[PDB]
Amino acid sequence: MQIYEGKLTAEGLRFGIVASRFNHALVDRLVEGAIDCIVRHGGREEDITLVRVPGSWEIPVAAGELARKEDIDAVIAIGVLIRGATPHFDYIASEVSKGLANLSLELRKPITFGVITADTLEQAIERAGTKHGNKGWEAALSAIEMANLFKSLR
Amino acid sequence: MQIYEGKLTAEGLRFGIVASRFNHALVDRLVEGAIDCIVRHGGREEDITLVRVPGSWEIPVAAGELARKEDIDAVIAIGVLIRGATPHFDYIASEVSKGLANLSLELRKPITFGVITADTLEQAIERAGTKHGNKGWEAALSAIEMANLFKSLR
Amino acid sequence: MQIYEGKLTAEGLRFGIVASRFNHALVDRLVEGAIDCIVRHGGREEDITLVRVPGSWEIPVAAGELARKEDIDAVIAIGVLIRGATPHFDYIASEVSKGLANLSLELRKPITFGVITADTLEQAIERAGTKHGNKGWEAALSAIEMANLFKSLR
Amino acid sequence: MQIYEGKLTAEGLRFGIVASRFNHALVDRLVEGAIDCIVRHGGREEDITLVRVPGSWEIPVAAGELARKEDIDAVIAIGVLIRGATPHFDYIASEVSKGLANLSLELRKPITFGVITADTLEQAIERAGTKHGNKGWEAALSAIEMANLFKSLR
Amino acid sequence: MQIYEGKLTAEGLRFGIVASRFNHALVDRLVEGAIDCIVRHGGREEDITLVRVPGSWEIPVAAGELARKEDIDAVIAIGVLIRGATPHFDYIASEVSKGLANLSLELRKPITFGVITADTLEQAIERAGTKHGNKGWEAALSAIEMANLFKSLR
Amino acid sequence: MQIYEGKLTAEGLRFGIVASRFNHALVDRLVEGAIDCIVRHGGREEDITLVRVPGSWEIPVAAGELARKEDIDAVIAIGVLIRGATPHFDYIASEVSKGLANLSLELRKPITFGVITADTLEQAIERAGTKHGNKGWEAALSAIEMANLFKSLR
Amino acid sequence: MQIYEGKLTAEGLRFGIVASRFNHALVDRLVEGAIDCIVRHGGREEDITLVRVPGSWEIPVAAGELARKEDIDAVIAIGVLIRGATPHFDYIASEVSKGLANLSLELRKPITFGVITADTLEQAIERAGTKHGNKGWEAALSAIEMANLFKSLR
Ligand SMILES: O=Nc1c(NC[C@H](O)[C@H](O)[C@H](O)CO)[nH]c(=O)[nH]c1=O
Ligand SMILES: O=Nc1c(NC[C@H](O)[C@H](O)[C@H](O)CO)[nH]c(=O)[nH]c1=O
Ligand SMILES: O=Nc1c(NC[C@H](O)[C@H](O)[C@H](O)CO)[nH]c(=O)[nH]c1=O
Ligand SMILES: O=Nc1c(NC[C@H](O)[C@H](O)[C@H](O)CO)[nH]c(=O)[nH]c1=O
Ligand SMILES: O=Nc1c(NC[C@H](O)[C@H](O)[C@H](O)CO)[nH]c(=O)[nH]c1=O
Ligand SMILES: O=Nc1c(NC[C@H](O)[C@H](O)[C@H](O)CO)[nH]c(=O)[nH]c1=O
Ligand SMILES: O=Nc1c(NC[C@H](O)[C@H](O)[C@H](O)CO)[nH]c(=O)[nH]c1=O
Repeated sequence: MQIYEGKLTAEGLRFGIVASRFNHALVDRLVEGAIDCIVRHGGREEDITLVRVPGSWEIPVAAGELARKEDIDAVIAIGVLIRGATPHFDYIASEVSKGLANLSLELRKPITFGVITADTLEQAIERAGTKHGNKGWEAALSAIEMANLFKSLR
Repeated sequence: MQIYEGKLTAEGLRFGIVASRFNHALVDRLVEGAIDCIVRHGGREEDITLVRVPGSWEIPVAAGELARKEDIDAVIAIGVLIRGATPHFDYIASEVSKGLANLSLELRKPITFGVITADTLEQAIERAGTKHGNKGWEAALSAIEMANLFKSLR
Repeated sequence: MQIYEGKLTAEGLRFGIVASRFNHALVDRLVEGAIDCIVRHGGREEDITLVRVPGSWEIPVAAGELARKEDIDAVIAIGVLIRGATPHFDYIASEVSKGLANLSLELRKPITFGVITADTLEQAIERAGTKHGNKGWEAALSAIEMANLFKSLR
Repeated sequence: MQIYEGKLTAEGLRFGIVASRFNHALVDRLVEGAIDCIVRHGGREEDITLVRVPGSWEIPVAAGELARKEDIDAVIAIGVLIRGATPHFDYIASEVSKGLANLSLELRKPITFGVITADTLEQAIERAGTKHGNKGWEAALSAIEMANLFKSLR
Repeated sequence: MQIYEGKLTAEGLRFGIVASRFNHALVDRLVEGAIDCIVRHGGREEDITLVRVPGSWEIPVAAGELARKEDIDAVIAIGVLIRGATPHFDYIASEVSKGLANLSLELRKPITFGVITADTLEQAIERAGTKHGNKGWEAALSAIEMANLFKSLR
Repeated sequence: MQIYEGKLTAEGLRFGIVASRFNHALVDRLVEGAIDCIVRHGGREEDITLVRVPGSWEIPVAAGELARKEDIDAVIAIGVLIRGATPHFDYIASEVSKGLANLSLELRKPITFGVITADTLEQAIERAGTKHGNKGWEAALSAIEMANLFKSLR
Repeated sequence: MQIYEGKLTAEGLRFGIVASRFNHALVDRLVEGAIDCIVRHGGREEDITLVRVPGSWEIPVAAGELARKEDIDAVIAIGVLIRGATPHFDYIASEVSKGLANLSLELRKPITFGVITADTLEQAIERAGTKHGNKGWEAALSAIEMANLFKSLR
């Protein structure tokens, strides 16, 4: 059987992170986790490109520009959506996730999903560096693995 | 009437399996089922290519690379999604299923769906080699049928 | 370790199917599934012998005649029992299952069990080609596996 | 595909009927139905052998003697069990059905089941020539079919 | 039509009775009824062989020895089972009835069933010489009929 | 007093294991336990013969072939039955246990019972390597003891 | 990978058992199990040293003396604590378990835990040779494994 997989050492890997500013008190924890994951897995901080955008709605268009760079191996999408009173949350969550997934396939490059889509503020806190981990750290780890995988797969 | 169908003998067929690591204790049973189905239907294990990715989110982009290979007749997607407290599950389940379906049409190649999308852990267990079967085995059997069908249809 | 197993290709295998007429609108779907399973697994339809009997009660005695044939590799028992108002169902279900199992051991030949024993009509429909599969297809697949296994085991 | 089945014309067929006397007011209707079914399907009444026994318990041992006769093509078992206050009914119903089924397999000869096993008197009446038919007639029709089937199968 | 039946005169008939000692205050009434039935139907008491055993569990093995005697025309099994707190009753009732039925078929000799299987003590009393008759008397009458029947049938 | 018993050291003992594939995610743990029990009790893995069958229904006929081998000292039956919506479970559980027990007596060779018969999935998990142990390990230990016992007893 | 494990044959192994007298009617069953486990796994009974003490409280200080013996390979602690009306149970259960564990580490020698700590008498009975096994047998089996493991590990 042929088996392809990615290791978790990030030596030489270059990452794009797109992080939204809405709910920054939480997003900022996700960005810390992502960078920490990259660096302590051996990636250089100098090899990270961070792009900030207003909200989750704007993440895809910026990710699309990063993912098109030949010297970016994977993109990590980071944001925090918390449900308000209207279905505003639903349309933005739907389109951010669809855009990111579509770009990854179109550009044949890993784009990982560190966007929280929480019904409540408490759930968002849980996932931004507390009891349910740090989704930035998780999405970065996935990007490490995928970039390594893609060295042989792509 | 012209009738086209695929038999279930897998002699000479070559398969790509993309399997996620999230919920591996269940995904690993799905992979065992898929391989077993292929091998005991006459497919050679050497003609199987297994690609591992972090989570169901990452299955599509890897499947896209496999399905593009001229020496892969069909791709089998294997993963396990279990609903958490937030709609995180919904956005990932939606995008994994849409990506896989879109890729299949774009590449004109069968990509089968052995991704469990369960509301509960119990339901996932049921479908990963217990009372409700093994979705890996099922998706592999579908891929056998489709690859054979495609020998005359494509 | 010595390991014996049966593959699922049916080339050269010869099957007996005994199917009851009671509840034929469901039994007939089970017979379709059994024949389809055999044929698309590489067995020839000519190599199938189908014996029809009135009810599940009469399946064992017919199966006994088929299983004694040297050119029958396995027998597939197909019928549909649905509970009525009295324990009639219990005595027939008990005896059909015991007879088939006893014959298999006495004749040292696989006899598989595609007899539905349902409490309700809905449950029978579920198992005769709808949401819970086709018990004829399942019993045929088992018979394929057992006949192959028996080529080395018997 | 080889197909074996029994037609429903009874010309030249010879039947054994074993009928118990317990609950005779209902068993007697079952015997009328069985004979009528045979005769109007073309069987001669002279070719019917009727054996009377006390209760359903005694049906098997008498059926064993009839089924051993070379000039009997099939045996029809007729009796009526209605649940009393104790499990007496369960042990008799279990043993009558098991004995009959066992004899059929041991002697390789059809023995059909026109024994009512009712929880209530009403249910027994329903099945002895009223709204739910006549189980004697039914069991006779099955024996006609099986004897014909056995002309080629046995 | 050929018709076989047994009359109820017991002249010249020889019977075996196997009676258990558990619940003897009731079993003893069953033995009185059995002997009375035989004698007043014309059988000689000298032609009766009574075998006593500890409990219903031991009835079959003793009945097996009696029924094998060429000078015994039928065996009458007599015992009293009353449900206790555990399923002990179920396993013994099941096996006594199965053994007796099996022996009758194996030895091609009538063995009648005068074993009470009662849920309550009251039910046992009812059936041991009170309002619901005497099961010993009943089983003896059946044995008379069967022995006579067997003079022509066996 | 003469006392016969089996020790638990398995040096030189040869075992047959028959394992069903239905509910393999659990059966596979039972097989691990059985093999582990044999090997760490001093049995050689080379002296184990493993036979795979589709379902619990098919275990008896395969076990019958293994148990007939003069170089097999005991057979371990391993399977997992979990109750569905219908009495299907009952008829299979009944016949698997009956067949195995009957074969053991007919062949005068130990056949041990490592078949789980659970009302719920949770109960099956409990007994397949979690809180209520591993029934494969247990049945193997029993087979070790019985094979040793049989060295003097048989 | 280097892998260390203990087999379950006890040839040549020498055990210390410390058993308390409080609740002896249960403890005595635990001691029976422990000795039986050892002996039937190949250990000699002569190689067992049994030390009796008044209550679970006193088990540690005795185990400390046994575990210091160079010719003792492992110590098995056996006792039965059942909750009374006061927290007396808690303080003794806490100190017995702590002492044993501490001794094991200090002396670098396996000391296994066959002390029942039951809320009820029923629970104690269950674990002292009835439905939930025999904790003496379990703790002995552990000690056999650990002593063997320690032959390479220590
Ligand atoms: O509204 N709540 C959220 C949000 N709204 C802003 C939106 O993404 C966009 O910036 C504006 O619609 C303008 O285009 N953006 C988030 O990241 N999280 C939220 O929870
Ligand atoms: O969250 N639950 C699940 C999960 N999340 C991980 C996700 O697929 C992706 O790896 C990350 O978002 C990073 O891109 N992936 C699954 O396969 N199943 C789940 O049940
Ligand atoms: O009654 N219901 C059922 C039925 N009774 C007919 C029976 O098997 C037999 O043919 C007669 O007793 C005559 O011997 N047979 C079935 O297969 N399914 C049923 O649900
Ligand atoms: O009891 N109820 C029934 C009955 N008991 C008699 C029994 O079959 C046997 O004749 C005696 O036990 C003596 O051997 N026999 C029936 O056919 N139907 C019944 O409903
Ligand atoms: O237990 N209750 C009953 C009983 N138990 C004894 C049993 O038959 C046997 O003798 C012993 O198990 C020893 O083999 N025997 C009966 O006839 N009736 C009962 O109601
Ligand atoms: O249905 N549930 C179960 C199952 N049915 C399959 C059956 O044993 C047999 O393979 C078929 O009837 C074909 O003969 N087999 C099991 O081992 N466990 C189950 O829980
Ligand atoms: O009290 N109940 C228990 C008990 N008390 C005695 C105690 O261990 C000690 O011997 C005295 O305190 C004197 O030192 N010892 C037990 O083993 N089990 C009990 O359930």
